[PDB]
Amino acid sequence: MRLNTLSPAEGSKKAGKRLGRGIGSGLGKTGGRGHKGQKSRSGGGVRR
Amino acid sequence: MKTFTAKPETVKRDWYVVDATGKTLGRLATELARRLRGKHKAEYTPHVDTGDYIIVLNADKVAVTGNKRTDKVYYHHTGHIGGIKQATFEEMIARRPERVIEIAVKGMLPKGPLGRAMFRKLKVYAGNEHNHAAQQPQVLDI
Amino acid sequence: METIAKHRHARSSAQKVRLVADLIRGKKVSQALDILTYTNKKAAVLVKKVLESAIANAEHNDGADIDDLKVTKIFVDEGPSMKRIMPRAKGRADRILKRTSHITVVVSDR
Amino acid sequence: AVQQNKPTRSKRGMRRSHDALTAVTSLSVDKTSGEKHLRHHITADGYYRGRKVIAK
Amino acid sequence: VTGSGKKPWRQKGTGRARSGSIKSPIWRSGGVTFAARPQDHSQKVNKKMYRGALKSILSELVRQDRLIVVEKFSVEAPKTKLLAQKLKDMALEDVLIITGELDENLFLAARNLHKVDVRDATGIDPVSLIAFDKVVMTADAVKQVEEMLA
RNA sequence: CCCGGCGAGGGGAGUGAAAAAGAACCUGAAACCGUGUACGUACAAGCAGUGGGAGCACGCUUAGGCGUGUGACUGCGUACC
RNA sequence: GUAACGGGGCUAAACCAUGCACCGAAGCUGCGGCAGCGACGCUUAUGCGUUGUUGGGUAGGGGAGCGUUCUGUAAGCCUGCGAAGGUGUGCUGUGAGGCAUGCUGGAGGUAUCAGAAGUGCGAAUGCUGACAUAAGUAACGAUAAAGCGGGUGAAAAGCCC
Repeated sequence: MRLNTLSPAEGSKKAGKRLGRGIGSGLGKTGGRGHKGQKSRSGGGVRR
Repeated sequence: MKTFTAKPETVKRDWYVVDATGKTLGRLATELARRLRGKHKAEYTPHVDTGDYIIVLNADKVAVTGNKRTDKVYYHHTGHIGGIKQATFEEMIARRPERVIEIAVKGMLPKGPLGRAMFRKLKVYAGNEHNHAAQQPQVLDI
Repeated sequence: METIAKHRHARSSAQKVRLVADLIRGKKVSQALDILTYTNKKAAVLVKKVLESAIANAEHNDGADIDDLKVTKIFVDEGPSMKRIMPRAKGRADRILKRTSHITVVVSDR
Repeated sequence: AVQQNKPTRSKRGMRRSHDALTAVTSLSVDKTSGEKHLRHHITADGYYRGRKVIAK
Repeated sequence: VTGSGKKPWRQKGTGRARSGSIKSPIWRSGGVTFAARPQDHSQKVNKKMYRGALKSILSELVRQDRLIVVEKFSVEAPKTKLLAQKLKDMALEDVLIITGELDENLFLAARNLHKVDVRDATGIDPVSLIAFDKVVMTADAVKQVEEMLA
């Protein structure tokens, strides 16, 4: 039990998406937004 | 091991003499091209000239089937606007008979620096006499 | 033993000086001086002074002899460029580069 | 009027292959003064063909 | 970013990329697309979760023999030399001392000792228990910790 | 001290652990521009590489037919977003 | 510009029928290796004995990782017997990478396990700086005009007389 021997429970610290960071990541070049359209724009999307 | 590759500095080339009298132009050219490239040698290498020197005699007496003697046309462009010039098989034979065999073989040889080198090993003569006796060419019944 | 003389920040483009430098590369100092004397180029005046300085350095700092010295190595390197403004037509401004060069001459008794 | 592609350093050197200067083949020597000079030109001391042309 | 809102150059006509502000994040000397702000990084810890962690930590310390229990721990005078000598006698170098009532004399003596810390029973924290190699608690200190943790 | 125009700029000497720390001064990358050396290149056509591959140079190390550089010739091959 | 077999050429090297060979792909098989998903030995705190089968991929979804800066671990560890950075070489992993070491450099660097992000650039007629290209090319700003002697000077078509 030391400050450099404690670990979190498995599956409790998922990393998190990082868009637009290369081909390998699978979320580059529009980062999951698809292509042209209202939904692809910054701040785009229709109201409730 | 690695597959054998012929060395241009140690490749053996022989000299042959072929009589073209009465031979079909195309069927004679294929054998000449085959031997000039060296395809008949077990040491054949695509990037090396392993062929043999061949002397062709009586080029003016080469034969062509059908009406090709008067119907076959050799086209060439001089690079000027008119440019396009033509000559029939009979006209070529009368003017420069050696070009008939030379043109036929050249087309059948590979295109590029190597193919040009292979063509240099072909010696075509219109007459029945050649001045290459020093090379001791061997009669080739092709 | 080889002696070095340098003229740094010379007011001439390296390309212009390199033309003269190629003339005397590998030549004997006596022959090189004659070539530079009768070359009608501004770089010739600059290169000759550097070559003469190298000859003087060999004597004083190395005790060499003219008869055996020759231009073993010589090269010109681009120096810092001075930026200037050249007014052009219709109010446009153009950038002028006043290029300089570093002239290096090496003389050895080899 | 202007290039569509940037010419290479190789092309630049190829064009400059004819820019090399030519050095004087040799310098004449005055018969009497003995100093070197351009052929058919007077010497720096005012001599030419050993005649001592005006040197003031 | 300090500067004017004027458009650096007209939208069309020049051969330059369109610009609208000298403070654009794309530009040098102005930007930071998502500039940070002061923020509070504190997290909530459930009372039971915090107490449960302390109980687990204390259980590990006794399991690893890192918890020392003594009837009492004090120094005659507020002198670091006396405290250092006492720790040497008990063979302790990096120690956290917990007492029922934090004596002024002991507190002063341990202030200059880098590897020695003195706390009251109510001043214990999870990090300190794990960080220090040894934990020394008096008999009274054990009592208060027991009631606090329950 | 020496070359130079009582220049600029250098070469010595000296200081310093270091002057390739010399004030255009810590470290000193890339584009870009040069000198030297090895090899290739003036009858050969194209995204300039890739697969095959001779020759040359060099290094081996207990001939060991290996490594490195170059790349005649040859199959295939029309950049990226 | 042959320009209506890709070409050479072909009277079969064309066409029809029949037959037997061979060439021919990243298809199939062989040999070695990696990974995903299934069932079987309740084996096993599970790797396999094995065992089948799968593995082109845009938008997009899911899973697992590398490295960078910073905080704890760290008043620890490495370091003037040479840190970071720079530049080579060798080795190494499926990859992002890692390890060692020569030279340069001359003072900082940081394991492990966790934590937090201004965390990764070739493109946006992106922004700043530097440096190329065209090129030693255009041009040297009114076609009112210069020539010579002497002087000074390291050097005079341009300065002085």
